[PDB]
Amino acid sequence: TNVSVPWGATLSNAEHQLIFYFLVVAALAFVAGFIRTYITRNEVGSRYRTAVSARLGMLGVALLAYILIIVAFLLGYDSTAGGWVPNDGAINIFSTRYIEWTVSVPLLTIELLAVCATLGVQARRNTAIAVTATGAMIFCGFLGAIVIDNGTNTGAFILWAVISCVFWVIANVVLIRAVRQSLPTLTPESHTMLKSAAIVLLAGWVVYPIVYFLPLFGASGGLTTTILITLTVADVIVKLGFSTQTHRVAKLRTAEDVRAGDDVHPESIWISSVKQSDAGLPREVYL
Amino acid sequence: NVSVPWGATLSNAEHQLIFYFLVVAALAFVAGFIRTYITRNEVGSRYRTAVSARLGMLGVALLAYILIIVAFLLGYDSTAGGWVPNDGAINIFSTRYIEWTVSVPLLTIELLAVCATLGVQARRNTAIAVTATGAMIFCGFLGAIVIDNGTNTGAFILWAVISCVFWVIANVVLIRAVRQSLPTLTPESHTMLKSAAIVLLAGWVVYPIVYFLPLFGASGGLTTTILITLTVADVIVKLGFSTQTHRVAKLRTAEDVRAGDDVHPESIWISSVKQSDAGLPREVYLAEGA
Amino acid sequence: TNVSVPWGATLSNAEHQLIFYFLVVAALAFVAGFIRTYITRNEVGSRYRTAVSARLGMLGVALLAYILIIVAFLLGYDSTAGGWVPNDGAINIFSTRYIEWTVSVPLLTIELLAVCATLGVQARRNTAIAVTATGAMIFCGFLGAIVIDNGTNTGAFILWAVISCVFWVIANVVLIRAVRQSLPTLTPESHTMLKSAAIVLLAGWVVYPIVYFLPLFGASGGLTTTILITLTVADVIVKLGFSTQTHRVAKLRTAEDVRAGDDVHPESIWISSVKQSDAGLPREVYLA
Amino acid sequence: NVSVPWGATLSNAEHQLIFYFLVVAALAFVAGFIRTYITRNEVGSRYRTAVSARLGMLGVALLAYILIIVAFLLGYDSTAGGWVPNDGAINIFSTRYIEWTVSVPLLTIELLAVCATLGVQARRNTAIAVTATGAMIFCGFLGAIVIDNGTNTGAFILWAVISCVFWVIANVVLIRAVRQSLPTLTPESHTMLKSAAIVLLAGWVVYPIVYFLPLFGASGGLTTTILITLTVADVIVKLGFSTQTHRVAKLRTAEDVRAGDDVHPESIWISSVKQSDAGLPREVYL
Amino acid sequence: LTNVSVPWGATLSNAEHQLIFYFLVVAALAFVAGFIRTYITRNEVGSRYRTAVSARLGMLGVALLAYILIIVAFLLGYDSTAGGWVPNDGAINIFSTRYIEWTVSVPLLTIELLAVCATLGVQARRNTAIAVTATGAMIFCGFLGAIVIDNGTNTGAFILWAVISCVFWVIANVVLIRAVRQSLPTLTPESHTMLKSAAIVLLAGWVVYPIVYFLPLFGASGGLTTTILITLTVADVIVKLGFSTQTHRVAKLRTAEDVRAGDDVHPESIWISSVKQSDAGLPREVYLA
Ligand SMILES: *C/C=C(C)/C=C/C=C(C)/C=C/C1=C(C)CCCC1(C)C
Ligand SMILES: *C/C=C(C)/C=C/C=C(C)/C=C/C1=C(C)CCCC1(C)C
Ligand SMILES: *C/C=C(C)/C=C/C=C(C)/C=C/C1=C(C)CCCC1(C)C
Ligand SMILES: *C/C=C(C)/C=C/C=C(C)/C=C/C1=C(C)CCCC1(C)C
Ligand SMILES: *C/C=C(C)/C=C/C=C(C)/C=C/C1=C(C)CCCC1(C)C
Ligand SMILES: CCCCCCCC/C=C/CCCCCCCC(=O)O
Repeated sequence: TNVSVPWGATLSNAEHQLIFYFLVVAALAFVAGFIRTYITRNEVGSRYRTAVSARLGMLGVALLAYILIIVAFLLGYDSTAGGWVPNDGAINIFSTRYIEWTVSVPLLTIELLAVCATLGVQARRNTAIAVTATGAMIFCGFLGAIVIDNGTNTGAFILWAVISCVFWVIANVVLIRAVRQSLPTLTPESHTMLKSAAIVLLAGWVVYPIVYFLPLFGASGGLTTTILITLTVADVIVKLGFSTQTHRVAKLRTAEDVRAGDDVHPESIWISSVKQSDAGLPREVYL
Repeated sequence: NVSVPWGATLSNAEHQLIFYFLVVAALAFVAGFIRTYITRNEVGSRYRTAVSARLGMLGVALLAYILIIVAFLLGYDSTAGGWVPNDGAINIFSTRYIEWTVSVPLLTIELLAVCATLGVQARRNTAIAVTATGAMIFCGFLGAIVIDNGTNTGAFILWAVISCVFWVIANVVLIRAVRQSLPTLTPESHTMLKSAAIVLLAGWVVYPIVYFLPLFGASGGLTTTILITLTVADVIVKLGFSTQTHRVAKLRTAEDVRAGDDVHPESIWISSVKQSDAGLPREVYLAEGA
Repeated sequence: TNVSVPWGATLSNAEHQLIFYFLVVAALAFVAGFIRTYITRNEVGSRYRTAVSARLGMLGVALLAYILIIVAFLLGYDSTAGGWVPNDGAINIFSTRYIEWTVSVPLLTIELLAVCATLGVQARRNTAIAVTATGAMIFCGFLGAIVIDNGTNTGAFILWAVISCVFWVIANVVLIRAVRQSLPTLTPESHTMLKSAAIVLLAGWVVYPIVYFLPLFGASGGLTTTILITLTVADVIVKLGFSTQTHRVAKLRTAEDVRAGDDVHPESIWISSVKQSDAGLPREVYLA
Repeated sequence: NVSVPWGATLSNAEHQLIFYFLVVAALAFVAGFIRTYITRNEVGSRYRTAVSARLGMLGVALLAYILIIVAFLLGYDSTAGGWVPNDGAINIFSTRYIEWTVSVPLLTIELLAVCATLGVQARRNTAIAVTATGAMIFCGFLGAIVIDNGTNTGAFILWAVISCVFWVIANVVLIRAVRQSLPTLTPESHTMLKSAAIVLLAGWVVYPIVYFLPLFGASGGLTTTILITLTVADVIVKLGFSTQTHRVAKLRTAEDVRAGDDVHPESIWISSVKQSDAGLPREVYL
Repeated sequence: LTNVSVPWGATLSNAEHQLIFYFLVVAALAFVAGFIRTYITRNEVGSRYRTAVSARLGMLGVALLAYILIIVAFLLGYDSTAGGWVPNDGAINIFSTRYIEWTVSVPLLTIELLAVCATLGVQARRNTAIAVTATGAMIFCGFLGAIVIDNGTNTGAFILWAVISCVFWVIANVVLIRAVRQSLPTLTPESHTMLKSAAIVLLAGWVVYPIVYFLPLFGASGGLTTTILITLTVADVIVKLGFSTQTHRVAKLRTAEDVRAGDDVHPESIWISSVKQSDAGLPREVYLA
């Protein structure tokens, strides 16, 4: 064995206060995000609405997931005057985060594929692979770090992390391919944003496998604090960073369709205070 | 005697797996509910019953699963690498029946809504399908839970059979109503409705099979299997089926627009392929007003 | 006889499981109903919107009320070797249901009067009487069965049940009159629906006074279970049954107004997959 | 010297009555909130402040009453002697002040919104009415609750008077603003605004009266009366008044449509009598 | 030395405990009323100035929820005794939770002001990024000083990080003031006035917080602790609701102007204090291939 489970380390008051701070700040950030996303939903044509429903879906999940993580944290440690001593439920703080990823991540794939130019079967096939891939990716990490021998077995810990990375690559490929195919068919302005969005998501993803392995280099209140806070900052930045990008895309693509006279939008579309499309109504129709 | 699944002690691995799938399910339903709500106006007023049913069922499922999760947390007491069932452990199974009682009937309504059945033939079908599926569940509940704390092997098997009676009645009514619609629909609609019907009616089989596993003994592993399988079943069927009936309603809505039977204020898309164009109703005067 | 309070009877596990089942199934049924009602709100012209706001209002109340009933139930009984033994809070299970009716019923009256053709003072007067009548009707039953001598006094129990029935009749009259007056001025199709809706509500109402008196024929876990479950089935059927009807009415009346060119509706109106009206916009207007 | 009402032990009959009215109130507000939300677009953009205020106040009232109910359930312990007050029994009365503090000012705004007040005269009135009613409540809170656990008969009466000062200031500001509007309104609008104003300003009297009952002694019966009366008062005033200001906004909206001052995308009705017809704005080119 | 007297160490009278709760809950309810008003009046503003609305609703939602936590922390923070209300371990959380609130609520306040400002392209996106991270850091610093470091007893860190905080504070004030002073020229007289007003309410009020931060240095007392808690609550409510109402009035004026200038169209008439600003208009109907 080399695995020092992070829910074994006792926390100082400073650490316990910092973790809670970032946890709740995260939850509230997601509430603010969810609200913003909901209110700005009709800034996007019916064609790119899957991007919106996915974004709102994932923010809703993240929000609720983080409430559980917060609850688990509050019931996971006991104050002893010698610090905060982990109880049996301390593992749930890490357990709950996997639950989050299991649902939140697949929605992130769907959101990216939605702003991609994939059509018909090529689109539905990609989604199916990306979803099941990312789903499996998380579920594997869960088996290694949590489920199997209370996450103490160094064999399984490393084994399933690798099995996970297999699925990870499958995902990266499917997404990168689907993006690389779209960029040509898009305008210069759209091209740039989709590339940006794809990077923010696929780039950030790297942080997680790195943090997964830190428990191998030992155990400590400081390490455990780092693991918890990093993943929180990671979750917030990726989810809100990426989401904002795919939105800006959907709007650009919507505005383009309006300008190209492919469709009409009942309100004017703006980006950084620069008008993109004008408000228009459909023709009145006789039966 | 019947080996009740809420008698079996769970390992930490098992307790962790059950919770994982339970909460993942609940959150999947949150995501589904939100998606369904946001995409509600992609469907004509004619097929709105399909939407209200889908949102209704996802809302119920969501809340039901919160109860199941709570029951699970209060159903077992930790014992140094093991979780020992308490008196409330039965409620984990009890609560799932409560879910089905409401969630399933809504699934029937949702399918019949996208079907072409018209007038009283339609309203009669719904009435039978609903009461049938309602009774189907309530029966299984009496057998597995209510009667002699679900230990009586007689009642357990008896009411499971009475249940299966109602089950068939439902399958018939639905299959008939679908087989009648498919002819009068287009090729593209025809395919989807058939698909949706299969996902629902096919998946249904899993449940009676899982109901009887308690007869082949009791074990942490079995109990875990029963709980997880039903969760995966619930999620796949409800979200799998729901997505299908939606794609139908949109196709049927787009068709009505193209056929010039109605108008829709936004363009309708499926897999990024345009189906209908946005149109407004003609501006009209009044024969008499203020 | 003599009054055997139903919150005195000990429940078997089978009974305790059945009550909870129906209670929660009810609550969820109301969630589904509330959602459906909300989504289908704009299927009705501004003229008949009072019908919708009332229906959604009552479903919202019912939903929340039943959450309280469920809470009361969970805190009302303690598990023992002898089954589920009533504690002091067991009375609240019955107490809470009265609270529900007090609000949910008056909304049911308003909902029916909304789809009625009553105009001006005749309309506002009817509502005022029906509401206060049904309100008093419930509050009376509450005094008899719960408030007065912890609902053990057989005198008050029967007395106030009668005072209640007085208000009950006043309501039935006001509603029946208001309906019978509308039916003439309505179309054949509307006429039929309003009659149907009125029956479902006014007919079902009978179940409640009947169940009120069962505590006189003794007390048992079986009886208590019957009282609780019957009232739940009653609540669900009446509220959802009736509600669906008044909706079908409002839509028909809305579609008619559109066809008669009296008003316009921005979407096509359907009933059992049969189109009733077509989508229309108002004429664009130039301002002085 | 003052017989605090949270000192009195309650019978079962009393405890059951209080809870009944408390929850019935909360549910009445749920029904009201829902109605208000659904009927929000029956009013022109001009009188929307009336709607946002009404929905705001119903939302507050609803939540406030949930707290009052919770406080009630945690305020008394069942014994051989009935329901005996614990330390938290005061919170039942405490929580109601919290409600008024927010719910009342919104009631002022709602009335001023359907008034014809324009520019500074409007913004000034609101500012005074809000701070006036806010202070009015906060004063009563100091007297009855905060100062010496509301036992000091001096402060109890003192701050009740300071309160009444603010009370009058409010009545004046509102009455003035209404009396100025009634001339510029139609006969039908004139009547409604007067009605609404009475329901609010009239009902207000009940509260100061109930505030002083604790001086004529303490008793389960009195405490029950105080609690139930305030509940009936809250419900009647809030949704009685609210229904009126709504009927006003619709009339004023319909009038603007008929006068060709504005357009409304749906037909407006009152007691089944059509007021305005549905109309769209003219299409605009650029 | 340890001259910092933690406010969560002071025992509270019944009068004080009652006052704190009163203002806490009144605040929460004020935010509920605000959130509702904001949501209902969302479509009084053109798509161009929607970021102003989403930010305001976002911040009111956060404030609302944050205050629920503060209230819960308060109820679990003190135990009633013969000697009044005695602080327990969790009493610090009452102050801890308020920092959490500010961390999110404040940055949204910056975004809301920048949204009604005329900043365009990168100059706009850059300003927001600085203002957000600046205000974020500003709060997080105060948190380290008053709470995290040596349970907020270390007078060194307390004063040190308060200064580091004030650095970020100024950076924010500058970015916002600059962005406002640049907009005022390109705006009308009526808009100019409102934006200036809104900016004052926010930037002016901000001063109260650093002042209250340092009161723990003058000693400790139930009365002081009560003052700290109540003041911050009144501050939060006034700033958030005061400022928010103003930025709204701006967005509407700017929306109405665009309509009158024939730059855009709005489907309903826009009013301010019962004075019409724009008339309802529809976009031209369009036929497609
Ligand atoms: C918003 C939440 C996000 C983006 C979470 C992402 C998580 C991962 C990309 C996790 C990947 C992992 C591996 C590829 C190996 C080790 C185990 C995981 C699950 C951490
Ligand atoms: C989303 C939830 C669904 C589709 C649940 C379905 C449940 C059934 C089809 C249950 C059927 C049963 C029988 C026919 C026999 C044994 C008892 C039941 C209730 C499991
Ligand atoms: C949805 C809930 C409904 C329709 C409840 C109805 C309740 C009644 C009609 C009750 C009537 C009663 C009497 C006329 C006499 C006995 C006491 C009552 C309250 C049960
Ligand atoms: C919906 C709630 C309402 C209208 C509450 C109104 C409360 C008052 C008008 C209270 C006034 C008081 C005085 C003028 C003197 C005594 C103390 C008060 C606060 C009861
Ligand atoms: C609605 C909430 C608001 C506006 C909160 C504002 C808080 C501040 C401006 C805090 C500033 C501080 C300093 C500049 C120094 C001391 C520490 C702080 C965080 C109180
Ligand atoms: C809208 C804010 C809700 C806050 C969450 C509180 C959850 C439930 C608690 C209710 C409070 C109990 C009754 C009042 C006690 C106040 C004690 C005091 O006087 O300080």
